[PDB]
Amino acid sequence: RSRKESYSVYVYKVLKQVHPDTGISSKAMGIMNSFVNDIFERIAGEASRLAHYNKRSTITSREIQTAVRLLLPGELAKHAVSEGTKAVTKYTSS
Amino acid sequence: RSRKESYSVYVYKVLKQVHPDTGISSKAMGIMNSFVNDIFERIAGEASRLAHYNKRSTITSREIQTAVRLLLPGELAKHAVSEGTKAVTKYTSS
Amino acid sequence: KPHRYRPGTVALREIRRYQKSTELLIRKLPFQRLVREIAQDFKTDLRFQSSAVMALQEASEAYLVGLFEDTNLCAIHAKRVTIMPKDIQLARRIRGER
Amino acid sequence: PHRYRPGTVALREIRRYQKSTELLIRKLPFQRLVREIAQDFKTDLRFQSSAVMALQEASEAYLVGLFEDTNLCAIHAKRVTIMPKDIQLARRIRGER
Amino acid sequence: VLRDNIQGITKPAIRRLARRGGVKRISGLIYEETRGVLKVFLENVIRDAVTYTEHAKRKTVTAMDVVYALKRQGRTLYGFG
Amino acid sequence: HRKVLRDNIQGITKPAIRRLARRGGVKRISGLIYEETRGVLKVFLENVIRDAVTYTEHAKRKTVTAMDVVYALKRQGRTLYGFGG
Amino acid sequence: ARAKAKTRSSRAGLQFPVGRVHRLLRKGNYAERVGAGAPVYLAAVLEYLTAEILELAGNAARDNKKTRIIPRHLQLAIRNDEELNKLLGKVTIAQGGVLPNIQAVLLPK
Amino acid sequence: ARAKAKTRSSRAGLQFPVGRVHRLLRKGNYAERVGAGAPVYLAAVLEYLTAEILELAGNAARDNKKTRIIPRHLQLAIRNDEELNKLLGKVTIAQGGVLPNIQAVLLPK
Amino acid sequence: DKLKKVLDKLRLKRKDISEAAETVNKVVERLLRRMQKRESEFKGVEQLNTGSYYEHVKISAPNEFDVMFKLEVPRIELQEYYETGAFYLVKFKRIPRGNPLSHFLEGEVLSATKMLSKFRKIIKEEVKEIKDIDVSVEKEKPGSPAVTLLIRNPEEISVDIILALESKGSWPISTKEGLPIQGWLGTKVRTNLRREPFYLVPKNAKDGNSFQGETWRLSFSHTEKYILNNHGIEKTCCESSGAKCCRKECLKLMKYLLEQLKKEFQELDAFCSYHVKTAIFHMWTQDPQDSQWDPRNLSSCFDKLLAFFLECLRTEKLDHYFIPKFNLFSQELIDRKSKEFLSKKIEYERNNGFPIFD
DNA sequence: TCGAGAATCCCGGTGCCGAGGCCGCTCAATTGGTCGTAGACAGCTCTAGCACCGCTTAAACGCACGTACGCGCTGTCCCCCGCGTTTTAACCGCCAAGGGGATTACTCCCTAGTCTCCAGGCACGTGTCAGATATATACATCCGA
DNA sequence: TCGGATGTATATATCTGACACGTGCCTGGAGACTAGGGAGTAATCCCCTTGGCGGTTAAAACGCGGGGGACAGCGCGTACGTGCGTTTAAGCGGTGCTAGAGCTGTCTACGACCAATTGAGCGGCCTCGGCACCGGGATTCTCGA
Ligand SMILES: [Zn+2]
Repeated sequence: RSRKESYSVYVYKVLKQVHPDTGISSKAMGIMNSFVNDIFERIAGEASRLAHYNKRSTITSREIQTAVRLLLPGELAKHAVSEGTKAVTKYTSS
Repeated sequence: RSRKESYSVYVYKVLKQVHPDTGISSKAMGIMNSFVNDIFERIAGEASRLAHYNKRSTITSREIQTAVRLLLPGELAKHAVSEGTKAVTKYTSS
Repeated sequence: KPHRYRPGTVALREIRRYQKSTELLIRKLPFQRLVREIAQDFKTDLRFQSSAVMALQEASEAYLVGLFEDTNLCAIHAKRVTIMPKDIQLARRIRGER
Repeated sequence: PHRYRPGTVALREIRRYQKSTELLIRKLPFQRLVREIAQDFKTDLRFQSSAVMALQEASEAYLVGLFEDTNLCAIHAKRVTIMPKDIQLARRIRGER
Repeated sequence: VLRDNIQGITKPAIRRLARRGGVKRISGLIYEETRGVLKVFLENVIRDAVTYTEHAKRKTVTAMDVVYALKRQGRTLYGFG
Repeated sequence: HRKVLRDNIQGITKPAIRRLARRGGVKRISGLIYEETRGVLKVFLENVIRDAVTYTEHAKRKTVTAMDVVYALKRQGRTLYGFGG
Repeated sequence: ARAKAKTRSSRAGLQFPVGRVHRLLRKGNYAERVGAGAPVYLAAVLEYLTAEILELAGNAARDNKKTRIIPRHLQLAIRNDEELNKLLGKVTIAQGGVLPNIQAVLLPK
Repeated sequence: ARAKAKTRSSRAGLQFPVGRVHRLLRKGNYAERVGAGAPVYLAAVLEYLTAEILELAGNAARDNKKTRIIPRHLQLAIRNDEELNKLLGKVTIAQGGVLPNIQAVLLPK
Repeated sequence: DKLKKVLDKLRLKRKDISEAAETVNKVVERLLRRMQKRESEFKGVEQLNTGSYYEHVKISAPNEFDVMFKLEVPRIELQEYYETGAFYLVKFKRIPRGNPLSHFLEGEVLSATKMLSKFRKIIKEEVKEIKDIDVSVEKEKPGSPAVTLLIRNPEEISVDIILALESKGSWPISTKEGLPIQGWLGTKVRTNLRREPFYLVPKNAKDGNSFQGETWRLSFSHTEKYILNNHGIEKTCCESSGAKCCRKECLKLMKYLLEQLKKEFQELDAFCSYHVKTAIFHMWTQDPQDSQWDPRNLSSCFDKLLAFFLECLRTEKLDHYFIPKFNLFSQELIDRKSKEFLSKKIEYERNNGFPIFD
């Protein structure tokens, strides 16, 4: 039997940090799964088009940062950019 | 000096078969060039997404045919499909 | 003498009730029959998974509700409270669907 | 004196301007406006000319479309003039606010 | 075969759909137009879904097909796959 | 001569708005359309130019080439034909 | 001994190139491997559409006694049809003008 | 002797996986070669956005005394904001309902 | 001389035909009104004016007339039939609304048989309603596409009605080198003429059963009329403030010569006035100057035309003026022995003072 | 400004079925090296954007007049709401049959990758014809009497 | 209904610059060949779609009386169209500078690829408590006198 992959466990883990006693019904799991897939698709597609305009042939962090700066409206851009930079720095340090 | 590629000559050739005595000004050449690029982009992108939904990994004529059947509205679909099939048959015969 | 609300009150009570629930508002079986009828014209002997019919129903409900919101705006714009077909046709024309 | 009745020169001007194809906004004021707006996002920017032309063409097309839809609302509400309520309604229906 | 099913969208159903929208006094000529608009919308979506299924060489229009047909026209639907 | 600028939105004169309206097929323009039109134009221009400048900044340049503006427009469903592509 | 070169556009009886389209398909990251029948089909479709636009524009240009084609004629050709206008319902054409149109109520009695 | 395994999500201090995102990027035909820094950034952004939605929905759910989360709460959380409502301005949520809203002129005098 | 007397007689002939021509125009105009009132697919039909004077019309008996009814059709496609483009096939391109002629199709091609059948039927119905003048429709003649009216008021007049399609598209590519008057009337006039529609008239080829009733030939009656009436390098040529030439007089003399020979010798059945008009078009191109056509020198100009025609006879080659590859003097259209016969007749007439004009 | 009534909120008790956790286990992620190219960086050239000056004149600005349209007020009558009673078909529960989706094996031919070689297409230069412009008409349209 | 006034379409004559066409050359497309993995085809399993029966009560359908909202008509006033006279600054032609876009040439580091190993996550169970539903009471909001 072929057997599939989703984002249920990760979303549940993230939920258990900002509301330590609530649950979530399977319909909401489906909605959150689809939402994650859609955002990932949009960001990756934008990054690909950017990398192709400048005749480059690779995806560095910088294209992802510019794509995020283009899609998310308003102050969400600032906050997400800061989060990404902090994470990548903490990863490269070790 | 780097030196670029366009669709000027081909559009001019096609024009010389349906109006054997008219010309075309450079602005119209720019417009037709951009239009060809845009249609090619739309059709190729649709074909790629189709080939990826079914877990395939290649682009045959059949995906291009389905993409054309999806984009072009109305009877344009019928006429373009017939043209494509005739051309591919005449090519495969030899 | 029997008790009777003046015209224009049960309307607001029902607006307040319906804007608050979530279940569907179109009977299942008639919609299933309509979908099969329409699909008859493009191919013969098709089979629909149930969830597909559910998806079609949800999409249609959402589209119609949006259309009526915009129509109501157009109607109130012209010193009225009653919607008429010219309002719907104007809304669809402006929105770019025609 | 040969005054035309009100509502004639307007129809003549429609019949003329719906036929030509040049640009209707003066150039230098638009260039100055574009640079003024651009200064906030980044300082000391240099524009090619064709970029300014492209911006102008897009702006003209957008405004013309908006006025057409506004006129449609104004006729629908039993009038002939257009007033800001019309424009706000059109932009709210199109989904931009 | 089937015939005369568009009359399945009754008049009270349209009244309820309007009430959810925020309308107070519906006239008497709305129904004959709402039915037509709904018919057009369903025709478009179902045509795209059937094209997808025909391409994939199947006889069962699955939910993913309808979701893709909807997403094509810019009406994304979250909650089925 | 890096002279900053101020109050150039008044440069979109009144007859320009009038002519733009006439091309659209209108017949009587009230006296308060002008402010609304200027506001709308300002909003639209801001939205386009922000994305154009981001596209430029990504490539380490100081010249906002027209092809960038074409991309910025295309991203909002306003594809423009006639300026390179 | 190699046989004489014979371009693929010749063997297909088309006008748009086929080698160029094949290269663009391969180096654009659309799929891992491009079949050998796709480019012919795609070139045929593109040629047909360009033929449509050019023929209609040429008719409209000969209408008012002009030899060449200028963007106004392209806008006139596109905006009058019923399908082409639906395929290009979002596209602005530089220096295109608009269609002559005056509402019915504005005209004087 | 091989050192003990240590997942990349651990070394980055995230929650969403990074290996899975890297695989999806490589086998989706987005570009020829994916740098080694992209997946971390992308996972961080996704985690932040999901955190936003879940926190707002949780507040709205605790509002009316319910332990779990159901699609109505997600619709309430999304439709009230000013930026999230603009990022998802085209998306229909199944079984979502609408926002309570009655116009001002309909209400009786 | 005899030639001027012949011209006088030819001119005096218009009086004997004028009243019949007027009755014909009356009937035709009634028919056109009838066809335009009724709701059918032929509602837009109109008369094409092709000229009624002796110079414009084909050789005919004095009480026989021909008229062309033109019809409008959207966006046709022409497929060549021969190598010279003597015949054309008609097909249809994309139409958004739907082809109003859909039910006249046979496969991909428009069937001339069906269109003429409906045309004839409609004509019969409308002609039955003409009550004041006895007009009926002659029994269809197999092999002739015309619908022939018989008018009895009280003498019998025949009117062949030929349906003609009209197309506003580009002129066919074959005609690219046609109309070579760039040096005769200037380039701008050539362009203005080429910016006009063209006509298609049904004609079967003589090439077997296949495609019979599905072939059409081109008609340029409008350009030829225009050139005939505006034929000078000087704008005032043959005008009230200009000078006459003998171009049309020469045309009339040669046409009447051919008419009389064809009457005397039925061996000459395959020759027609179009050969004469083509020849004289070539002469008008070769000798563009009005002074090369002074009326004083009419007979000499006619003789120089005769010599060219004899050489045309001898080489069996006469290119269509609009379609250069279309050889009007091909072996298949006119037997070599008929041309040798005509050569002998022409030499006889030229050496004996044209007794056939007597 | 008040009674009377009808609809909604609050609340206490019961039953169940769906969310939450546990246990195998297997297949994808990690660790460890190798290498061949793409991107980084320095250095140079030359196009194109910016800044300035004088002027010729087309478009913008400002003011007066008055006419047509926006807006408010009244009257009227017919269409849509609210409610009661009857009639129809949606729903739910339970079977029963079988077309078709999904998975496994295997084998072959179509596409990727290389190497060579030669012509199609691009940069450049040139000469003349189509279109822009100026001027004088000839005709179509609006407005008061 | 008409004549006068104004505005627009037409024909003629003249310049000028851009486009249609040659020309030389170069690099990428075609020809010939080889290898191997994706996809096509056949066979088997089982699940989930269609089809039907039968009872139950919720909702649709029909009809009736009347309060109120759409619509037409009228009257009034200000505000925006039209035209004339005046003042501002936009094009435009032409210099003159130099910042930076774009290109060429080395050279290092890093992502793909391959091979072995092992633990995170998925599918399949169980289990109990969060919620739906019932039924009774209290609260509140609308209408007529
Ligand atoms: Zn003459």
